[PDB]
Amino acid sequence: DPATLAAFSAAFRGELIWPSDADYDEARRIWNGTIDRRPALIARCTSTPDVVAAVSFARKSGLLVAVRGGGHSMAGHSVCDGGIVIDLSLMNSIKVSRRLRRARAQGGCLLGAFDTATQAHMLATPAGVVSHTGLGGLVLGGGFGWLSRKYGLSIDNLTSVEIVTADGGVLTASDTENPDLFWAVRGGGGNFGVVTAFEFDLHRVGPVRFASTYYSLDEGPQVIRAWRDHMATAPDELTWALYLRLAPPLPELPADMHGKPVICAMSCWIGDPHEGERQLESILHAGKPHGLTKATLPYRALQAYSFPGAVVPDRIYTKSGYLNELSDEATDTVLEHAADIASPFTQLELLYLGGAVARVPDDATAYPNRQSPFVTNLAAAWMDPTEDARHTAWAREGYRALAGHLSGGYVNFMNPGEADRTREAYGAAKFERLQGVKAKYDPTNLFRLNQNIPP
Ligand SMILES: Cc1cc2nc3c(=O)[nH]c(=O)nc-3n(C[C@H](O)[C@H](O)[C@H](O)COP(=O)(O)OP(=O)(O)OC[C@H]3O[C@@H](n4cnc5c(N)ncnc54)[C@H](O)[C@@H]3O)c2cc1C
Ligand SMILES: [Xe]
Ligand SMILES: [Xe]
Repeated sequence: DPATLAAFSAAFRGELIWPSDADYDEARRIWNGTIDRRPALIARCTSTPDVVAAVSFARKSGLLVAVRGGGHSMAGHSVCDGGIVIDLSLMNSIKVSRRLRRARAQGGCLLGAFDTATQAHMLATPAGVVSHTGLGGLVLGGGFGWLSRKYGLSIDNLTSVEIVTADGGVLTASDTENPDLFWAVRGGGGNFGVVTAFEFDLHRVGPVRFASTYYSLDEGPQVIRAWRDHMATAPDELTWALYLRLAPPLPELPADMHGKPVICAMSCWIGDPHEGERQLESILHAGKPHGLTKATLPYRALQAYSFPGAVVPDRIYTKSGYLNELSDEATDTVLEHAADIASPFTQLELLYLGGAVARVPDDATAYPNRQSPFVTNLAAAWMDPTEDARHTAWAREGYRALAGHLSGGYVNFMNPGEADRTREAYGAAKFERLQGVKAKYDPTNLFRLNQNIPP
């Protein structure tokens, strides 16, 4: 409708992307290549008022609203067929202060712009481990990475935000301003509106001692048992994750391990590197290590490596849950399952959290499952679309195969088929509180391309 559209055009100064344009096919592609959808309109916003006009417009037109930060939605939420995509990719600007250890990021930041900005002052705050992830979706659902055991979730360092709500108002939210929303936005998702600015606290982070190695799959049981019990008792400073995968063809690996299923191990000591050297060495021989790399890295460097691969995978499928305890039978399963991995980029990942995260009260934020120390992520990944059924199937026979030991799911790991699963991840009780807040700030469920919260 022209009256509605012309008003939008006048107030908006960000590039427009229409269904026809030469850049349409690229603008609508997201990282998750299995989602192939065609929106009515793509708005690459370049400022806060840009976003406001776009929020109202979609509402007055009855356009379904998709919000996209870095496009990594494993569930494919940041693109739609037949509606509007609010792309904040252009809002990528960042303010720092050495003298205030504070940063202000627009809602479309990629991690690597952010980490770059803070490490300019030898500063950092926890975020994910792969740098081109969008800051937006990551934080909205919670957000962890290397510093999380020491310093908590990204949301655990979040102070204020600027957010555009469905009714087109602009609000600041913090612990003292609309704390109901600030509570809800720390973990609920984009259900409540579009974050245009984020406020954090910053910590000083110098060179960190880091190690990755490749243990033979024969030694899988003892390493994980060692891994799980030791991490039960590991310093907050120690972070140690496991990636089970086909062995990369690296010259550091013996040819007889190339292309064979191995266990990788990535670890680091957030702290003095001298203490680190001692501590990592003590756990590196949980089994016989191969393709051993040790370095002292600026934290920026810790984020960049994730992850070495010569091909970027087009098609992905993920299945994730939490565990309170990993039994021996659980250990045998995953180990049992691994041998079946048949594509070079799919990983069954095993992360151990707790630390600063578990010392935070379960109801203190919208992030549920703090008390669950374990995360497992079954990440099918491949290229050839026709092969979809073979890999896609594997991860389920896995969550499904391993689906008891589990209690929940991380919202930022839901795949495109898990929209109904929104209730077990958050748990019941929390969700009732969330629905009250959504009903106050988004009574109409305008924002439904997320792990959706009905009003
Ligand atoms: C390869 C990979 C690695 C990852 N590693 C980690 C990790 O180490 N730690 C971790 O915690 N998570 C991790 N994640 C999860 C990550 O949070 C999700 O991929 C998430 O979808 C990425 O956010 P995004 O804004 O880039 O994606 P989007 O799809 O654009 O965002 C996902 C959801 O958030 C909404 N949203 C996004 N930005 C905004 C905004 N500014 N305002 C309002 N709503 C918004 C979207 O509409 C959608 O509802 C990883 C994901 C991938 C794919
Ligand atoms: Xe700031
Ligand atoms: Xe992944």
